[PDB]
Amino acid sequence: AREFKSKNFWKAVLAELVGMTLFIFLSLSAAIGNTNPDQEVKVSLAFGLAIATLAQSLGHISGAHLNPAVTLGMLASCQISVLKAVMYIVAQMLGSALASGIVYGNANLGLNALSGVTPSQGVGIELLATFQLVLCVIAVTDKRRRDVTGSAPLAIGLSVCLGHLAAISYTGCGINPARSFGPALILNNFENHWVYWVGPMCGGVAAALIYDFLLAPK
Amino acid sequence: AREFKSKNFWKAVLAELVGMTLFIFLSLSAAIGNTNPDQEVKVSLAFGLAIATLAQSLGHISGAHLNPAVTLGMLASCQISVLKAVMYIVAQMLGSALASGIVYGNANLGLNALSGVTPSQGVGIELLATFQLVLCVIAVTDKRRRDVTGSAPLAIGLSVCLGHLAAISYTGCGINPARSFGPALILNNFENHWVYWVGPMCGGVAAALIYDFLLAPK
Amino acid sequence: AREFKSKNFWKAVLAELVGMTLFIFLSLSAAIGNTNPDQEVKVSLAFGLAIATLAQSLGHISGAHLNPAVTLGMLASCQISVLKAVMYIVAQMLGSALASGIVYGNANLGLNALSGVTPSQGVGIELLATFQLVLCVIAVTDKRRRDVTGSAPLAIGLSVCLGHLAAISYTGCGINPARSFGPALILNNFENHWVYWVGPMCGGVAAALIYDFLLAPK
Amino acid sequence: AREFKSKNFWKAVLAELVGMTLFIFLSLSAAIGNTNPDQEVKVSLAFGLAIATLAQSLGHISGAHLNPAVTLGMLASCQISVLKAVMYIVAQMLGSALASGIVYGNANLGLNALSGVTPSQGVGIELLATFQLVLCVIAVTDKRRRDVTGSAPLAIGLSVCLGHLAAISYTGCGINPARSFGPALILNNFENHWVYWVGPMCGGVAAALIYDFLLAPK
Repeated sequence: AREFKSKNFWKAVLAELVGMTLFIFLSLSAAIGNTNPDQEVKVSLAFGLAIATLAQSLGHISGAHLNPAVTLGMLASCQISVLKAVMYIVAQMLGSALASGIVYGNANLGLNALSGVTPSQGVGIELLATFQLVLCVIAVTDKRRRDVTGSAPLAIGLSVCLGHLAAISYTGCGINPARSFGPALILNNFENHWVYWVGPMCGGVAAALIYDFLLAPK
Repeated sequence: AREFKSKNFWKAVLAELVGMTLFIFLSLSAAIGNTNPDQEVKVSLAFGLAIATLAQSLGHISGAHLNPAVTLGMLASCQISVLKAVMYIVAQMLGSALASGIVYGNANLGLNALSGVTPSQGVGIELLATFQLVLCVIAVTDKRRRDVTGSAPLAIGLSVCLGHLAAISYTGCGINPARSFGPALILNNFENHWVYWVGPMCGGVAAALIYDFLLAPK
Repeated sequence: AREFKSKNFWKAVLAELVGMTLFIFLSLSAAIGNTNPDQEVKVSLAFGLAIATLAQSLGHISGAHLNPAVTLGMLASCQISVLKAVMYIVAQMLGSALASGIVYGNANLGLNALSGVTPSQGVGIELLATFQLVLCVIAVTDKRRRDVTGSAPLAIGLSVCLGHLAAISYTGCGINPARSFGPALILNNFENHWVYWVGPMCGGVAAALIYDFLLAPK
Repeated sequence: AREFKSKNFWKAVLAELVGMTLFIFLSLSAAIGNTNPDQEVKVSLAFGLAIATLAQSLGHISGAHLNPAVTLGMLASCQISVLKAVMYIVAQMLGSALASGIVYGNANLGLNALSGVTPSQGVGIELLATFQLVLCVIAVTDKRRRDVTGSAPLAIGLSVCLGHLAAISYTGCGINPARSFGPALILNNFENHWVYWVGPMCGGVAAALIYDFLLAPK
C-alpha cells in the first residue's frame, strides 16, 4: 500500500499538524506571557516540556518530530521517505503559522532574533544547539539499542530545554525552522530568518551523519 | 459483582478523594505561599509535581484522575462507567473544597481568574491547555502501547506543569474544574467560573475524540 | 544469620549514615549558599535532587530512607524490623549532625523555623507534607506492583521537592526529623523542634496505615 | 584485537571528544549568557541537562564520562583500562579547551573560582560534590543491578545539577577537572586551579572505593 495512499501515513501527517499547533500555541503563550532575562528559564522549560509532552502523546503515531531539522535529520538517517519529510515539514510550518496567528492575533521571545551576536555567530550557535537536539533524537530512538530504559520523549524534551538555556540569550533559540517561521510570517518580520533555517538544518543533517557514519555505524 | 457494590470501586473513589485533597492542599499552599510573575514557575512546578507524585502513588488504585476533565475524557474514551465518572467528580470537588477550606481558613494564584483576556479568550486558552493534558493522559495510559518505558505519572505531571507555564499569566491555569471550584466556593467568588468548566471539559472530550477517533483509532 | 550479626545489615546502616551525611551536606550548602523567597525553588530543588540522587545510588543497599519518617512508615508497614528502624534513625541523626557541623562550622533556610504560622498549624503542614512523601515511597516501592516503569528514586526525590514547594514558606519544610535535628543541635536552637518530629512521624505512620489498610490492602 | 588498535575504542574516544565539546559549548554559553546569584539555577540546570542529554546520546558508545573524575572513578573501579582513562581524559581536556575557545573567543560562572571560601574549604566542597556524582554514575551503571528502571543518563545529569546547586556559590562548581581546565587555559587564569583537580579526583576515587569495597562489594 503506497505511502501517499496510506491511512497511517496521513494520520501521521495529521499528528504532526496537531502536535505542532499545540507545541507552538503553548510555548508562545508562555514566551509572550506576563523582562527577558527573567523569562529565560520559564520559556526554556515551556518549550522543552511542550516537546516532552507532545512526543509522549504522539510519538507512536508520527514520531512527533515537530521540527523540520529533526525531520531532515531522519531523512539523512534514511529513516523516512522524501514524501514523508516534505509533508511533515509542510504540516509543521502550517501548524506553527496557525498557532502563531492565534497567540499573536519584536517585543519578546515569541520572535527569534539575534541579540549581541552577528548572523554568522548566530548560525553557529543555532547549528550546535540543534545538533545536540537531533543527535539526542536519533540516538534515543535508535532501534538497535536495548538500554534506553527511561522516557525517550522526556530526554528529547529536556534536550529542547537545554538548547534554549544555551542559545536563548544569543538567538532567542530557534533550533526548529518551523517554530521560527510561524512568528516571522505572522509578524511579517523575516530579519535574519535564514539564520534559523541554515543553522538548524545543517545541525540536524550533521547529527545524523556523525551518529550514523562515525560514532554508531550501521 | 456490581460496581456500586464493589469494594475496589469505593477504594478507588476514596483514593480520588484522598489524592485530590492532598493535591489541592499542597498546590494551594505553594500558590499562596510567601509578586505573581515571580511565582509563576514555582506554582507551575508545585501543581505539576503534585500530580506527578499523587498519580505515581494512587494511579494503580483509581487511575489518579484528580481532575473532572480527565475523568470526562476517560468517559468519552469509554474507559470508565458513568457511575465512576460521577463519583470521581464528586470526590474531586469534595476533596478540593476540603483542601481549600484548610488552606484559606482575590489576592493570589489560589483563585483562578482572568488576567488581560476576555472570557471567550480564557475559554479557548483553558481548552487548549486542558486538551494537551488529557491527550497526554489518554495517550500515555493507552494499553495497546508497548513503548511507554519511562514514568507515565511523571509525563502527566510535567504536562500539568506545561499547562501552567502556558496559561497561568492569562487565566491562572485551571485545566481542572474541581481545582477551580474549591477556592471559588471557599472564597464565594464565582466570577468567570463557567470558563473553568466549559474550557477544560470541552478540551478533555476533544482530546479523547481526536486521539481515539482520528489519530490512533480502535 | 541474625540481623544484628549480619554483614548486609551493617552495610545498610552504613549506607544510611553515608547517604544522610551527603544529603544534608549538599542540601544545607545550597540552602545557606549565596533573600529567602528568592531561594525557595533553588532550595526545594536541591533537597529533592539530593534525595533522588542518593536513593538512586544507595536504594538497593539500604532502601535509602534517609528520613526517620520514612523509616517509621516502613516499620508501620511491617517492612523493616524494630532493630533496623532504630539503627537507621540513629544513623540518620548522626549523619545530619555531622553534615550540619561541617556546613555551619537563625538567618536562613538551614534551620527549620515557623514563619507566620502557629506551632499547631506547623504540625499539620509538616504532617501533610510528610504524608505525601511517605505515601509516595511506600507506593512506588510496593513489591506487588508491576507498573512502576520509570525511576522510583526520581519519583521520591520529586515528592521531596513538592513537599518543599508546599511547606517551605510556612515551616521551612522539615518533613524529615533528622534533617531538622542536625541544624537544631549544631545551632543549639530547639525552638518549635517538636513540630518537626510530631508532624512528620504522624504523617509517615498515617501514610502506611492509609495505603496498606485502606487503599491497597494486603 | 588490542584496544589501541581497535575501531570501537577510537570511536569511544571520539564520542568523548565530541560529547565534551558540546557539553562545554552549551553549558558555558548558558553560564556566560545574558547577576550571579540570579543565574545559579539556570546554570545548574544547563550543566545537568547537558550531561543528561549527552550521556543519553553517547553513553552506549563510550560510557559518556565527559569528566576526568568519572573516568578516574571507573579506573579505580577496574571498569576501564589505563589506556582508555588516559585517552578519555586527553579527549575531555581537548574538547573543553576547544569549546572554551569558541565561546570566549574573571567576570562570570564560565571560570570556576573560589567565592568566600579558602582553597582547602574549596577542595572539600569539590570533593563531596564530585563524590556524590561519581557515586551515582558507578551505582546507576552497576551491571549487577536489575532495579534501575528509569533513565540512568537523567539520574547522572540531575546529580550534576545537584552538585551545582550545592557548590556553585562557593567554588563555581567544577566537579569535573576538564570542565575547569578549558576556561582556565583560554583565560590564562590558573588561580586556585589545583583545587578543581585535587578535590574532584579524590572524590571520584573515594566514590569507587566506598561503593565497591564497602557498600556493594564484589
